[PDB]
Amino acid sequence: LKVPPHSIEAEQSVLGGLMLDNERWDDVAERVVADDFYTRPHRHIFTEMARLQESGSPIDLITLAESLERQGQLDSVGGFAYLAELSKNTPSAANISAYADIVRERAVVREMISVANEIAEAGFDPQGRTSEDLLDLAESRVFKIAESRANKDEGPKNIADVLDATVARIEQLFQQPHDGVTGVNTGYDDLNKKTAGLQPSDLIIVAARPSMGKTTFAMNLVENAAMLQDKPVLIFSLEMPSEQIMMRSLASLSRVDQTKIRTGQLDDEDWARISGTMGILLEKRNIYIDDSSGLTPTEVRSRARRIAREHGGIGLIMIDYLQLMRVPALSDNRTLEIAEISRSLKALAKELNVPVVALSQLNRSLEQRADKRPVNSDLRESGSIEQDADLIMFIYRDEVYHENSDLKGIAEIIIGKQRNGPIGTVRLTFNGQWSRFDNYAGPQY
Amino acid sequence: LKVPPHSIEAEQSVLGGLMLDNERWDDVAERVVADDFYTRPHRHIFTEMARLQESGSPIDLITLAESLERQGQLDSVGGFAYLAELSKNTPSAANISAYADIVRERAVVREMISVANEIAEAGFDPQGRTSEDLLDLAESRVFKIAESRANKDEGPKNIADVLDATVARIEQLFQQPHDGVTGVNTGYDDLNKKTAGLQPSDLIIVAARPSMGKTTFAMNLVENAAMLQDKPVLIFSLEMPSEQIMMRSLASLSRVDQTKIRTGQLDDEDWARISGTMGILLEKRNIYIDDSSGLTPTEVRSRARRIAREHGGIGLIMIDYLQLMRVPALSDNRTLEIAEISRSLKALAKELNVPVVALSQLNRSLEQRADKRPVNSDLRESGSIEQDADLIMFIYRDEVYHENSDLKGIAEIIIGKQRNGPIGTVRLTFNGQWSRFDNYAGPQY
Amino acid sequence: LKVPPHSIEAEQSVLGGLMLDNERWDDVAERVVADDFYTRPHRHIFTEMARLQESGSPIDLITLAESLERQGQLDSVGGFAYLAELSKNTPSAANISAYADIVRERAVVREMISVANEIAEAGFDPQGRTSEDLLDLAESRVFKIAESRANKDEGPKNIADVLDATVARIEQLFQQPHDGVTGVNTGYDDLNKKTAGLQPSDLIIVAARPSMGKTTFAMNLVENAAMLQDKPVLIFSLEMPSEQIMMRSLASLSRVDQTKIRTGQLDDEDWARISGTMGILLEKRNIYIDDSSGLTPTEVRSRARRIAREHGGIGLIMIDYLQLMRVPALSDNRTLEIAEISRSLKALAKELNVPVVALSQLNRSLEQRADKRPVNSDLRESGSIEQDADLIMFIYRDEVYHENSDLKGIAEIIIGKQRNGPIGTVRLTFNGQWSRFDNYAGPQY
Ligand SMILES: [Mg+2]
Ligand SMILES: [Mg+2]
Repeated sequence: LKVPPHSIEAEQSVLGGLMLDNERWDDVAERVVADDFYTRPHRHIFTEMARLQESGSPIDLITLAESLERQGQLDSVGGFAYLAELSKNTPSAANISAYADIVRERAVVREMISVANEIAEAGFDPQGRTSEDLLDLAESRVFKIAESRANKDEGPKNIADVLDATVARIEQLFQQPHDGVTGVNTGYDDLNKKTAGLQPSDLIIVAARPSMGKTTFAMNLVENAAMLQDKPVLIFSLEMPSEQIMMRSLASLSRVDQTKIRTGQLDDEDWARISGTMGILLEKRNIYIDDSSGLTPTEVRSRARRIAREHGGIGLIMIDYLQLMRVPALSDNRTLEIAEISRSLKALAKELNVPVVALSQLNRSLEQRADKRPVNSDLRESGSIEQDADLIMFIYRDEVYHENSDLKGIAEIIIGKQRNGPIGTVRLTFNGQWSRFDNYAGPQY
Repeated sequence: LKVPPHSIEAEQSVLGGLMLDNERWDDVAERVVADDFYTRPHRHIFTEMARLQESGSPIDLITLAESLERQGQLDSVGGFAYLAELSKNTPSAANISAYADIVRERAVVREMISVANEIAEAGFDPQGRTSEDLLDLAESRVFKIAESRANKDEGPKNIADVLDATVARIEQLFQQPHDGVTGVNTGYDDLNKKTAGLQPSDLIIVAARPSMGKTTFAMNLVENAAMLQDKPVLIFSLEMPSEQIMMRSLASLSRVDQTKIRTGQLDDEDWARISGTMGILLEKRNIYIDDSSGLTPTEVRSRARRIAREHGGIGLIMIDYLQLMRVPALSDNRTLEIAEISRSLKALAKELNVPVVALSQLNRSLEQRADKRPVNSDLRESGSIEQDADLIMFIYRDEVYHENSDLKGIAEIIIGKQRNGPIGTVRLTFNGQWSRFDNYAGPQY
Repeated sequence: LKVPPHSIEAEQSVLGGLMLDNERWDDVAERVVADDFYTRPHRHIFTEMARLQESGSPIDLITLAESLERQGQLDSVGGFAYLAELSKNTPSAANISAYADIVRERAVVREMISVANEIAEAGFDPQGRTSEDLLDLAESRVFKIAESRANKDEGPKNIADVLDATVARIEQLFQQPHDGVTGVNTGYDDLNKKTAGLQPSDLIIVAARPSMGKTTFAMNLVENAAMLQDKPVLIFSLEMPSEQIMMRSLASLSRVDQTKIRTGQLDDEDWARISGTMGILLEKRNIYIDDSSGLTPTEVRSRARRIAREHGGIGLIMIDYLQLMRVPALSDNRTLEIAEISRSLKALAKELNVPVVALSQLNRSLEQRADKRPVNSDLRESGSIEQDADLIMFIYRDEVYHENSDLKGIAEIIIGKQRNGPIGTVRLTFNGQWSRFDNYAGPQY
C-alpha cells in the first residue's frame, strides 16, 4: 500500500532498448539521468553506458562487460549472467522515449517524497531554530525543486532562445528565394499582396450578410488551393450538404451555370469542361468534405487530426457558419459558447499548423447606418472572433443595396482586420451564375 | 443458451491489437467507445488507451501499466501479469474492424434488452402514472437510442465518395427528360423558372405585412402541390382554424367568392365547380391540416414523421406565422427561440427530404423608408431565419400603399434571397374575391 | 408486487352493466374490444354480446345463454351458475365509461409488456441476424403499436374528417344550442364549451398573480355548482377564513358590493336581493368550508371522505393556495413535498370520482417579460404539477398592469393544457366591486 513509487520493469526495458540500438541515446539522454534511476545496478549500467557513448559508440552486450571489467566490477553490479536477461527482454520498437519520460517523472516524485521527509525532519528537529529560519529554508528548497526540474521548453525563455527560432524561420524562408507568398496562395493576385497568402497558423474569418457570397468565396479559395497545393484540404459544410457544394464547385471550376448542371441542358463545350475538371479533381484527391450538422470543436479536432496523420498533413480547413458549432456545456450562455469555439479553432490551427477559415455572419446593425460597409464590430456574436482572429475580410457587393450602382458585377473584399499586415479594400468581379469570384484588371485602390 | 449477449474473444483481441499496433486507433475510436465494452477492466483499459493516444501514442505493455499506476489501480483490472498475457495473445492482422464491429453489435443489442426490461419494470410498477405518458415514454426512449445511434453516415468523406452521389442525382434528373423543374411545381411558370420548384431540402419563406396575402399564396402552393403530386402534404394552421382554411382553399380551387360560400348565395353554375373540386379531393386523401395554436418543433417533427412513414413520404409542408411556435425552455430569450425554431425546421426538411414553407412577419422599419419594397433584414425577429433559409420571396402589392399606378390587381413576388438560384422581381395577378394569385403573360418583368 | 396487471372487479362490473343495460353498448364498444380483456371467459362473453347487439337486441341474462347454446359451448366459460353471479353483482350507477376507459388502458399496458418480452427474446435470439433487421423490427413494432392507437383527435386530420365538419356546416348547422357538457357546469357558457365542464375525475389548477381574481373565480364556480347540482361541495380555504369568503359570495350573487355589506349603507333595494340569495343558500345546505392553515393531504382525504359517505357523494373540492399544504415528513425538501401533495390530490380525485379545484401561484418570471400572459412553466414549484393534472388554466387582467388600457373590465382565462380535449382562451368580464366574473357579450377572440 505504501512504498516509494517506482517502475523498474520499463526501466530495464529502456536499458535493453538502448543496448539493441546505439543510435537513440541522445534523445533519452535529454531526459534520463544516471541518478534518475531507483536501484544502483541500473545506475552503474547507465552511467557506464554514458561514459562509453562519450568515447565508445558500440555498446550492446560485450563492450559493456569489458568496460565494466577493466576496473574490476563484475559480480558487484549484478552479473553478466544477470545482464543477459536485460538484453534478452525488450526487443520492442521505437516506443522508448515514452518509458524514458515516465520513469524520469517517477524520479521527480521520489525526490519530492525525499524532500518532504527532510522538511518533516527539520520540523520535529528544532536545533534551536525559529519559524523564520525554517519556513524560509522550506521555501528555498521547494523553490530550487520547482525552478529546476530539467524543464526548458515550457518556461519563460531568455532572448537568445527566441532569436534562434526567429533566425531559423528567416533561414527557412531565405534558403528558398521565391515569390512574395509565405504560405497558402488563393489564386487572387490582388489579395495575396495584402495577405502574403493565407498564413499557416491563423484563424481567418470570411464574413458577410447572407446573400453576399462568403460560402462561394471560401469554396473558391479552397478549390484554387487544391488546384495549386499538393496537400489536403477540408470543408465542413454545416449548413448545406455536399451535393450542393460540389455542384457549385464544378460550376466554378468550369464556368458553366448551375441550372445547366442540375437540370441538364448543357452543350458539348460545357460537357467537355466538366469532364476535364472532374478528371483533374479525381487525380489530386485533396478535397475532403464533411456535411455534419451540429458539430463540436472536439469533433472538428478529431476529424482533422485523422486526416492530418494518415493522408500526410494538411493545408487548410474551412468551416461554414461557425455559429452552428456547439459545445453543450456552455449551451445556455451563447456568448461564451462562441468564445470557446473560436479559442478552440485558434488552438487547432496552432496545433496542426494550418489556417482555419471560419465563415461567420453579421448583425442587423449596418442596415440602419447608410454606408453598409461592414465594420469589424458587425460580427454575429461575442466580439471575441475579432480578437482571436489574425485576419478578417468582409465582403460587400453594392449592387444588392443600390440597384442604381456603378459598381455592379463587383465585389470588394474589405480587409477589416489583420494583425501581421495591412488593411485595405481588394476588389473582384462577381459572377454568381457559375458561383465564382474572379480578378479585376481595372482601376487601383 | 441464454446470457446478456457479448463475446470476449473479439474484445480482448481488439485490445491487444491496439497494444501492438498503436497507429490504428482512429478506425477503432470511430466505432467503439468505453461504454460499449462489457466488463469493467476492459473499460478502464480502453479509457486509459484513449487518454494516451490523445497525447502519447507509443503504448504497448507497461506505458499503459504506468498510466494505470497513476490511478493506483494495480490488479483491480486484472494485473500486469494478466495484461502481459493479452500482450502475448492476439497478434491479430487487419481483422480488428470486424471484431470491434461485433463487440459493438452485441453492446447495442444489450442496450435494447436493457430498455425492454426497464419498460417492463415501469409496466409492472405503474408508479402512479397514466398510459398517455407511458406510450410517449416508449416512443421517446426507442427513437432517442435510435437517432443517438443513427448518426453513422459520418466522417470526412473523400471527393469521389461525393461525386458518386452528385452524378447519381444528375443522372436521376437526366434519366427523366422533362421540363426545367427539379422539385415541386408551384403552378406559376413565371415563378417556376427562378426556382425549379420548391426544392426537397429547403426552408422557404413567404413573408409580407399582414394585408398582402401571404397566407393566400401558401395555401395556393399547397393546393396545387396536392393536386399535382400524388403525395401527402401537411399544414399547421397555428393562427386560424380549419373552418376558414378549407373554405378559402375551395374558393382558391373553384373560383367562387368566399361570401357566396358561407352565406349560401350561390347557384348551380358555380356549384358544378364546387362538387368537382370536392370529389377530386376526397378520393386522393392528400391534404392534411392541423388546427392547433402553439405547436413546438418536436411535436411538428413527430407528427410529420407519422404521416410520412404511413402514407409513403410527404411532399410539402406549410407553417403559418411561425412566431406562435414556442419552445418553453427558451421563453426568456426570444431570439434564441426563433433560432431554434428555424434550425429545427431546416433539419426536419433534411430529415424527411422535403420542402418546408414557413411564413413570417415583417417589422415596422420600412414604412418610414419611402421605398417600401421589402428587404431581407426586415423579418421581424432574430435574423437567423434568413441565414438558415434557402429561398425568401416576399410580397409587395403597390396598390395598397400607392393607388395612382396601373400595377393594381397585380401582386409581385420579390425573391430576396436564394442560395442555389437568382434573385428576381416576379409579377403575378390577384383576385381576392376568391383568394388566389394567378399567372401574368404581360410585359417583361 | 410483480404480476400481469389487469382489472377484474370493474371488468365484471362492466359486463354486468352490459347485461342489465342493452342501451349502453355503443360508446363502451368504441373503447373496449374482445382482445382488450385478460382471461378467456370474459372474452367469450364480450364477443357473444357484440355479435348479438349487432343483431339480437335483448341480451341481459337469457339470450347470451341461448346463443352460447346455438354454437354449443355450455360449461366452456364457466356455466349458467357462473353467469348468474355476474347479473347478481354490480348494481352500480352510470359510472361505467371510466371503467371501460381504464380497462382499455390496462389492455394497452398488457400489450406493452408483451412486446417488451418479445423484444428481449429477439435481442437474446439473433439466429444469425444483423442488428439492422433487429432494431428495425423493434422500431416498426413500436410504431405499429402507437399508430393505430384508437385515437384520432390529438394530431392532424385527414381531409375526410375536415370536410365532414365543412359540409356539415352548410346543411346541418342548426345546432346553436351546443350545451354539450359532461360534468360540473362551470356557470360560464363561453367557457363550458372548450372544457366540456369539469370532467368529474380530474385535477383542476387555477392560477395567476395575487391581485388578479383567481379566488373570486374558484368561488364563483362552487357558488354556481351549489345551486345547479343538488350535490355537496367542499371548500378548503387555507388562506383566509369563512367569514370573508361568504361575505364575498353573497355579494357575487346578489350583485352588491362587499363594502356596503361590511358597513351598513345599504337600503331595501339591496336588502331584498341579499335575503333572496341567503334563503336559496340555506334551502340546499350543500357547501362546507374549512378555514384551516396547515393541512396535510391525508387530512384532505379524511375530510373529503367524512362527507362523501354521509351526503350521497360530494361534487367538488376546492383548495385555496395549495402550497401551504405541508407534510412534516418532507419538511426540508420543498420540491418533493409539492410533488407529493400534487400526487395525493390527484389520487383523491381518482378515489372519490370528483373534480379537484386546487390553486397555485406564478413565480416572478413573467414580470421580466413584456408578454405577461403566462405559460405552463411559470408555475412556482417543481415543474411537477404540470404533469399530475388533466387541466390547467391561467388568468390575465391587463388593467392591473396598464392603466391606459382598452382591455379593462376584461379577463381572459387562458387554458394551458388539457389531456381530454383542446386548449383555448376564454374572454370574460371582471367587475370586482361585487367580486364576480360574468359571461362576456362582445366581439371575437
Ligand atoms: Mg453559407
Ligand atoms: Mg386568494
